[PDB]
Amino acid sequence: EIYELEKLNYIAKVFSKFVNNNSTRTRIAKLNIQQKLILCTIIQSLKLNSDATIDESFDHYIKAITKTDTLAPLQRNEFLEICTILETCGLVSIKKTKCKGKTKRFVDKIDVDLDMREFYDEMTKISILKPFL
Amino acid sequence: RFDLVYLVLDKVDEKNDRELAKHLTNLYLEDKPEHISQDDVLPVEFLTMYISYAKEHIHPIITEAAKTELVRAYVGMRKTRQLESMIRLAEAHAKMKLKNVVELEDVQEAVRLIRSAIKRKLQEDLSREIMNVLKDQASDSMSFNELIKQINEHSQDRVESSDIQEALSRLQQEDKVIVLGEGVRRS
Repeated sequence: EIYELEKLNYIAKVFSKFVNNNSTRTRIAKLNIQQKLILCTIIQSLKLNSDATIDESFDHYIKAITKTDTLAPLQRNEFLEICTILETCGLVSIKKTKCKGKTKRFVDKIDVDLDMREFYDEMTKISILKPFL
Repeated sequence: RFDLVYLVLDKVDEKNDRELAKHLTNLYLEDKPEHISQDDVLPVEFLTMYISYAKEHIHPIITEAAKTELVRAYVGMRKTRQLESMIRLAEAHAKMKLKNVVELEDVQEAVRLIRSAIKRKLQEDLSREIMNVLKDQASDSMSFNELIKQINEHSQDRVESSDIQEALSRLQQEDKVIVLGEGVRRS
């Protein structure tokens, strides 16, 4: 019907839907240079391999941005919207995981589909994240 | 034995240093400060005359009536040099405002004074580890290297080898632990 719509061609059409953002279209997701900064900020918080909250990420985001003054520290509410820009492209997923203090209480743990090998290529082209590593 | 210490730390923030910069440029607003007289400020020549009259005309006595509030002000720092400093502080409080007898309210502020004038994890882990590598060394010395190694060895609280160097220096200099050799580390 594609040759009716235009009045293994399609398997070629369907696999590029799935393979990309890690090799090429990562920078498509982060046209904002701060979105590049906030993406490395998540991985620096992943050293403490814990329930990666949006606050503990915001903790490491402030305490690094006071050391290197690349930008002003932004809001948590801004930090809410910017990580959702990272979300809709399909890079990082957010789930409401478990903490069992009072009830089944839902803090948000993130997870990234990128590796440091596919990170280090796209950051050496920008020496402004080079203070942050 | 020092009578009065002063924490004159800045601790920079907003809505403070802005007034600091504004007051430093407010006399740069005009070329001459002729407008310094319309405020609650005594002149220097009246101030030194009042101070010279009060220093040579008033011999205040510290009565027994201010006994009860002094005892409890001492035990809060105890829970004799501080007591000797605060009685001179209270008699200087009595020296001002033309008073010959000391009063009960005058020591309150004095203590507030010495309480507002003065307002561990690191070294603890440090020693902890030192002890450890000692133990595991059959008590032999911990190395600079192994120290730095186990100490950055934990991602959590980031002990930078420089910070490491510093705190180490502290304990050793604090005489808690001994380190020798420029190129090596001793527990």
